Amino acid sequence: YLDRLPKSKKGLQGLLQDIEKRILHYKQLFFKEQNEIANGKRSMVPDNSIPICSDVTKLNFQALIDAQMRHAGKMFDVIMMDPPWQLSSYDSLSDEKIQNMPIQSLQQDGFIFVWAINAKYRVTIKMIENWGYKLVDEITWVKKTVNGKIAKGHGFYLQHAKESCLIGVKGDVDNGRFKKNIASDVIFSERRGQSQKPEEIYQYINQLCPNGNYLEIFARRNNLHDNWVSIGNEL
Amino acid sequence: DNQLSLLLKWRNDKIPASETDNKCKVVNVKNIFKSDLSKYGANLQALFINALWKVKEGLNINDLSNLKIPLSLMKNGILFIWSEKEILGQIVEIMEQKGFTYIENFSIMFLGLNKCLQSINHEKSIEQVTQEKKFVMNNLDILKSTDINNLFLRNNYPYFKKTRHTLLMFRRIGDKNQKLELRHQRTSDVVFEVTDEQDPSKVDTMMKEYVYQMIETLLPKAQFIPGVDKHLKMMELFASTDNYRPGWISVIEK
Amino acid sequence: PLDFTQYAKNMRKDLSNQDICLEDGALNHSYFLTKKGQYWTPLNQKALQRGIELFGVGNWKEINYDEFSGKANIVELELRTCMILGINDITEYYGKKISEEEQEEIKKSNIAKGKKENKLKD
Amino acid sequence: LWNYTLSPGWREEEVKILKSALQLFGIGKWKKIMESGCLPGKSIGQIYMQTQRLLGQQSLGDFMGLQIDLEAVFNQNMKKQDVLRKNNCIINTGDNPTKEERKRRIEQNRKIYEDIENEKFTNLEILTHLYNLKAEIVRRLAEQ
Ligand SMILES: Nc1ncnc2c1ncn2[C@@H]1O[C@H](CSCC[C@H](N)C(=O)O)[C@@H](O)[C@H]1O
Repeated sequence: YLDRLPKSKKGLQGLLQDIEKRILHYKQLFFKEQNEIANGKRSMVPDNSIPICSDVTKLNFQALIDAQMRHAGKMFDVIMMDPPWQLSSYDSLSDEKIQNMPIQSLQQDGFIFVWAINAKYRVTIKMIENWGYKLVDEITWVKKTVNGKIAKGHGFYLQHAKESCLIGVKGDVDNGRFKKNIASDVIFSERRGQSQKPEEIYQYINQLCPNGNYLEIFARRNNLHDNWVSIGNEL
Repeated sequence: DNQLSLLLKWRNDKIPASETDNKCKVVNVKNIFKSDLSKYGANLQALFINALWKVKEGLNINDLSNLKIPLSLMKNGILFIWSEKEILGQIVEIMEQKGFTYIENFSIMFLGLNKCLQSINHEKSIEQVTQEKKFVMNNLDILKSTDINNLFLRNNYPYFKKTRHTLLMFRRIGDKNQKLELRHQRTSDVVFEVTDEQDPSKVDTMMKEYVYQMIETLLPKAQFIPGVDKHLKMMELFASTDNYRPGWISVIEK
Repeated sequence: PLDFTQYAKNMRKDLSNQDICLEDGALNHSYFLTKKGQYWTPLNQKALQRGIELFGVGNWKEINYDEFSGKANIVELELRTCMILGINDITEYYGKKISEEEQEEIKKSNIAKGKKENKLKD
Repeated sequence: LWNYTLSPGWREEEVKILKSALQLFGIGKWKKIMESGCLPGKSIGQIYMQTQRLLGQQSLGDFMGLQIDLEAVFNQNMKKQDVLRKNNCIINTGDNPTKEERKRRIEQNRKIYEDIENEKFTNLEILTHLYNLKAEIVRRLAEQ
């Protein structure tokens, strides 16, 4: 079945005229947009955002820590990652592949946050205790619907309706710039796009360790904030 | 507004003690993490322990490592254990070396009953933790005009503000060609209720009752009325000194 | 280092890709507003200017063959060769090579035809 | 009136394409219909409901895996119009019978018988579809 009209002759050509002026309309709008961007217009990403766009395996963290020492002198303070987990119906995100990356080299004094689903909760614990980190606390986010209901997440053994994140500690976390018992470890917010995360957790972290460089891992264009050295394949 | 009516919908279903008979079995030994439990039941399904960790304290974490669970006690079954935030960690790893595999978790989010009564207006007695929850329950749509996140707990904690409690639930498969019967999706992993700030780790009735109802629904076949069988296929530890729930083989530590 | 802005610029220069941040430039919001996959670095625009120098407006169908821009797309490339000329239609430059612009001055005088947004209507 | 009740917003030409595809392939082989590609923009569920309307019987359990004539089944369903044919569909009296009973039912029934201007897309891809749409229209006028 052809989507277009079978035969209309010039009777369709008149409609063609309509369409073609529509065509010019778009491009002229485009020109305006061009003049709007090539004049010094400021986008949504704020200052002090450092989006390293590179594969985490390809990236050499040694250069990163060298720059850290050269410019600031203190290595990382707060770290996060929400890596692509395993579903069993890329494949190099094997939890072991996530493990062997030397995050322990990237951190000596500060916290960590790792969001993960309950189906990979336990492997997250071994993910965090393996390093000098000690699992101490958890921040959990309860999904919300448009009205204020609870999302009907798929149930394997119970109806999954919340998401979890683990916290760890190595070295000394009382570096002065850290704040304790900042606020509650729960976040109630709507269910945004696929595996998206609440932007208020960055407000939480700003309450936690302000005036210091951060490090989220596996970001998107949404994640970028101020004071956030950030990494991500799609970033 | 808040849609909080649906949040506490199952709490409107209250449904709140069998004597020693073919329906209820009773054990009261001064030791439990040392007493063999396979003699109290075999091939059982539901196995609950009310481990009130607290960092005063009720039970010491390092004690749990000395308890023995044999395959003769249960081939296919589940253990349920409590978790406390000030003692978080050092509990998530003890049980795996006893021979279970992690499957899921359950959790209770406490919505700060004092803040709920404050929003209704605009140390707590047993009455203030039993009837006041009904009081905030029946007028549940008057505070729905407020924000949910406001009324949460603000309890002292080293890293954040402690708000919620947790039920670790662990299933073991031990016998090939044998499985278990489950209802699965009965009660949402998210549930909602208030809890006193004096003992947030502790859970009183109408909430303990909620957990009891959900576990009774998840594992119905584990129960046995006195006529059908005398031996019970599901046992319990650290219950109340006066409650002897039917179906459960209660083991209260005196 | 509490000099957050200078620190950020230094890290961008040290680590960030060239198409992300300039040699000693700001965040370069132009790459942010456009999507990942199609952006117009100075390299891409100078390559398209080279393509214009190759044959100019006309029956020049090798726009994508040369791959002057990064993963050249025929419609996007033909769209982005138009603001330089400043005129919506290119029929008055068909079949000839164009070296420099010399078109903004001869057309901005046409106030009625169009002068806003650095462009003329038809 | 309203013979072979129509789903909202589908052409009758699509209906006859579906009839031909079901006559050639068979009921229940929706994956083969997608493989042929004669019905673009159609899902397996929606084509299933459309088959429900076209057969004249809402329950397709008795018609699974049958290369039967759709119009013949619809006509014989009017032959039994004494039952309430809601949306020109007969509700099967059998409540989801066992696979054996459904299989013998299968045996007995066998024995008896603009577009891209939408989507809120940006200028690039809409123009990408537009220019070759106009090329298609120009060729159509050339052959006319
Ligand atoms: N190995 C990989 N394969 C594919 N996409 C990857 C990836 N690593 C990172 N990404 C990108 O980053 C995402 C993983 S992280 C997703 C959540 C995001 N970090 C947040 O907090 O909002 C992917 O959806 C993709 O956009």
